Amino acid sequence: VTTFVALYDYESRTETDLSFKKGERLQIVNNTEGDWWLAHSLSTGQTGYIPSNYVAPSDSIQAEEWYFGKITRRESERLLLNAENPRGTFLVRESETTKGAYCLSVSDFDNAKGLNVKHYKIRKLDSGGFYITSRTQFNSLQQLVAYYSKHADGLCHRLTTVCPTSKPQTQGLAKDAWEIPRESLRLEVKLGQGCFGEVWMGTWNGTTRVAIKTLKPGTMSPEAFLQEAQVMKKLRHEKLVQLYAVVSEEPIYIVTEYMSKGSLLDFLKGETGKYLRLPQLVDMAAQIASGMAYVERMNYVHRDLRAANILVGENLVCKVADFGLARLIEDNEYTARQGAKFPIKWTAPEAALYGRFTIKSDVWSFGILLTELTTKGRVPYPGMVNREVLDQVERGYRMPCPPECPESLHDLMCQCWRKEPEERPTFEYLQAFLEDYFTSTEPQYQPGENL
Ligand SMILES: C=CC(=O)N(C1CC1)[C@@H](C(=O)NC1CCCC1)c1cc(F)cc(F)c1
Repeated sequence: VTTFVALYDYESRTETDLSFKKGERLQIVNNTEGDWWLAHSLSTGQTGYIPSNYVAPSDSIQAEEWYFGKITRRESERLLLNAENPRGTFLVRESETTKGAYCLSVSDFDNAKGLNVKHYKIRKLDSGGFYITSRTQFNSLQQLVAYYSKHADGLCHRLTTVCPTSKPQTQGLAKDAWEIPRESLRLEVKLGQGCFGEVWMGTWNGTTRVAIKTLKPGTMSPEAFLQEAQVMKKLRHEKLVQLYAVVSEEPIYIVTEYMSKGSLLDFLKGETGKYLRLPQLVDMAAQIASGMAYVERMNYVHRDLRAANILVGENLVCKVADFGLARLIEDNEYTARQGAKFPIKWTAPEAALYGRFTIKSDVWSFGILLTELTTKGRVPYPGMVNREVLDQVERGYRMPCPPECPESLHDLMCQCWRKEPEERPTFEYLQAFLEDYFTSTEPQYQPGENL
């Protein structure tokens, strides 16, 4: 057995789990898998279950504050470019492209490019040591990071601030927490009204901040929902709002990861919103596409993808919410894809006409969402009304490229609107197309040739 070190405070919720503060020494049995592990605190003496993502071995590279694991290139830039981060804010991560190399990412400022991240490959020596340039080597990553925190010696900037992060969200409210009773949940601020319920900020067991969706009675069966949520429960992805739990007594409450800065449509309208440029819009659309790509890999269907059901967080993280919920609603109008409650303008016509909701109808929607993203939230088909959008779409019509949308993107929307589902692109493609939309020249990594 290995002592692990805590990387974040975790305020004990239930009986059976453990409170600990960042730094505590915890004892666990090596070969454990799963999301919740059994720990004995050699610090506190207390014992319980802990979320496995909140610890790392003692004295291993992972243990360090600045070590961000196998986070992605595109997402490290998200965290580093936070505008409160001084120059020299850094992190260390695993390289996505060179088998076992690590990579040091560092914020800098440049007259041409503004504030930008510079990525340095760190290769491991025959000695187990580490080097950014052959000229300057160490026996460990920690020595390396120490040294460049004192002089840039080649680096764009001396390392100053460990990259600031947030506590990850655990995977579940605690071990064995799926269905919970109303009284564990406290509704504090109500956040908005839907067509079939409300959305709330709240707290579970007086500790964890949660979102709480409350369903209007008669909307779905609590039976149908629960059997559905055995599926949703399994969809874990960093761009899907995580489904924590549920109260299966009418009225259904659905407990979800709190998203701090609200719906995407809201956020696009209104300030912090009126001034985003395309490369951040396109980075948002790529985040949604990575969420939907996982949905795609899991043979699932969202059924109401659009900006109103994307939530936004810190640093413009975007996440897909309320997936596969819309199927279970019983409102004989809505289910007919009729009425004031049905997003006809985002609905692929085969869904509108034949209930044929599939991952490809979700690709249609995604194309509409791209117009929402390039208009800062303007309604789609602006001159039309809903009652008329079906005929017009079945008769061949499509949206002209919004003013101020690069035609390369608009032609992507047009693949999303191709008449025959099976010739619309996949989400894998939509994801790769957008994480690579802007092509610079060679400086992928800084050449450590000699610095
Ligand atoms: C009528 C417009 C609307 O807001 N919808 C309707 C589907 C269009 C909301 C909705 O009512 N949400 C309420 C239930 C819990 C919180 C508030 C909705 C969005 C989805 F992504 C999936 C759903 F199943 C439902």
